[PDB]
Amino acid sequence: VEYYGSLHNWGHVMMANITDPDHRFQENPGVMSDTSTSLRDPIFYRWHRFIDNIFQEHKKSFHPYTKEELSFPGVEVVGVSINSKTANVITTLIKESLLELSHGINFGTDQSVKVKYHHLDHEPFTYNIVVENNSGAEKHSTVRIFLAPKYDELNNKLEPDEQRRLFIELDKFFYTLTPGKNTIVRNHQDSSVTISKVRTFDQLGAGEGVSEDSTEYCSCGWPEHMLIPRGSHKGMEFELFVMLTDHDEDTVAGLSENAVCSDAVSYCGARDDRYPDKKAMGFPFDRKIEARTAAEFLTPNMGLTDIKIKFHG
Amino acid sequence: TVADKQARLMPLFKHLTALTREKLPLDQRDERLKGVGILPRGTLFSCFHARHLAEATELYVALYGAKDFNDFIHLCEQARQIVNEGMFVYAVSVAVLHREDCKGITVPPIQEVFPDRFVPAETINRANKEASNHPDQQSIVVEAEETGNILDPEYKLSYFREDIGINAHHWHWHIVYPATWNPTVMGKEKDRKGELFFYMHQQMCARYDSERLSNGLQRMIPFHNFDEPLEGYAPHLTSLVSGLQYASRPEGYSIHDLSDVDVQDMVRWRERILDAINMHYIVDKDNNKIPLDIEHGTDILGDIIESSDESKN
Repeated sequence: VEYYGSLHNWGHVMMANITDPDHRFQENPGVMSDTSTSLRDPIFYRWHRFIDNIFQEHKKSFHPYTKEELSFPGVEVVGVSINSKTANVITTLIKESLLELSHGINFGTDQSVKVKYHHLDHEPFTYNIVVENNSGAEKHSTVRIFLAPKYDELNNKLEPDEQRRLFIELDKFFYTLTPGKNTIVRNHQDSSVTISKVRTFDQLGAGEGVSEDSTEYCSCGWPEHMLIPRGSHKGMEFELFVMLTDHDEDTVAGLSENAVCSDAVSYCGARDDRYPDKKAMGFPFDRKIEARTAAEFLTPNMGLTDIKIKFHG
Repeated sequence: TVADKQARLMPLFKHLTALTREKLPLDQRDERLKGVGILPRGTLFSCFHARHLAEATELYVALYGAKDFNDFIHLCEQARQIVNEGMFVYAVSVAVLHREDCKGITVPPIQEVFPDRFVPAETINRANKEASNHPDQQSIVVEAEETGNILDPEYKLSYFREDIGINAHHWHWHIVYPATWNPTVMGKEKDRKGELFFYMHQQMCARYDSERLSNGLQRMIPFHNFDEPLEGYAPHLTSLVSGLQYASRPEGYSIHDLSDVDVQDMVRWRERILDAINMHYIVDKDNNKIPLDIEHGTDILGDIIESSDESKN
């Protein structure tokens, strides 16, 4: 603690009281001070990228991944398709929502005071992955799905090294494949990254049965509306990456609980449990990629499908 | 007697400047000083600078080495003629303090030896002037207090900063604990000199702060940043020995590298020291680590910071 200090945290503090470092003027800190508010300030990203860089240097020291590490033999990914209103296109729009103030601020006479706000949202979609299981026996695979932008700030260039920073995790799940051709369908709603639902103090006033675990309960998980980027009206092109890995390798053995807060494992982890995936978080993206193009990187158990995200004004 | 010994040493030091004129026709004559013979007489002697300290140390050693008191007087007599006077006073005082022949030999009061350092130039040249103006045995008295517009509130502190006793003490303290002190040569060691270095200076600062508060001024702030410009101060001190005076400094210019050292190096040394404090150990020359023990730690740090000859590295 004393040698290394606490760089990240101090960064928030320093930025937060930039206005009155000395404390003379007696002013409250900015949004950077609070975990609830900090994301709103654009500075947050600048600082976090800085810290991310630190991690990246470490990652850089590690050697790259061989075909051996990546590949899952006998399994071949034939194709992926995303089903929506229009195939391979996801539509995003703005939706109005209301928040009830009454629990937080003194209501007085009023039954409820609600504030209406708008947020980004997207149409529901599903993925269909065709996989060929060459082996004689049934295999178990972890399907990993990521999304990365096709376009750069110059022109269209799928340079996998750069892509590593950009790739966002859509979903991670376990599936069993029989021999022969298999089609695995997964719905966006199921996404491991997102929180399925946060119960309002009102719902909680009654008593439901998602089960009963805690601060993470409905709270944590990334928000569902947020699952994909906004895209543009034109329909921005994004690479859709699906990779299948050997589950036997990926899972850890141990003895933990009943079905608990695991919906949101990708970012949240599991309650009182070890992180369910052996692979480094962000794999295969975490280490440096030698290839000029992403396509070159692909092994047989990987696949890229280009889809479009189009925003609706 | 020892008091007769006083009466000789005091006129040894009385009027330093004019006892120069080396008056030894061949430079080689004092092989005793062939190692030194670098800093001329008129030049100002720096208590801080390493090269100056080295010469001073060399001088003291000769004085310590002196077989007997008589021998001590002799080398001193003759050495004074050739070495810079400031260095000489420094070396002799150290010798008088430590060397067993000298108990009950006080030194000539520093203020009295160099009145010009204690009093302002105006009362130096007024007094000198009165001496010349009218020759007469009669005594001359000059009141140093002056009359002037007192623009800077720092002036209020002058009673403390300018005090004759304080300055004298500081001179003496460095003499009792010289930075150059080599315990092997002397054989004796100064107990906890590093810690004392820390304590004495800390007290001076602490006492200073009490003055500011008494004044209604805020506590002094540390000169943490090398970049910041310094406040100016004009001493109004002359050095009679020559025409020269201590150069004044006005405010408002950032820090400049000297041929001897660059500011960047200073910053380095600080980060170095901070690290050591942090990991709780310092590295010796041997590349061994010594712990900053509770008992030992301040002392070790003091030697390194000052730094003394004692510094582990």
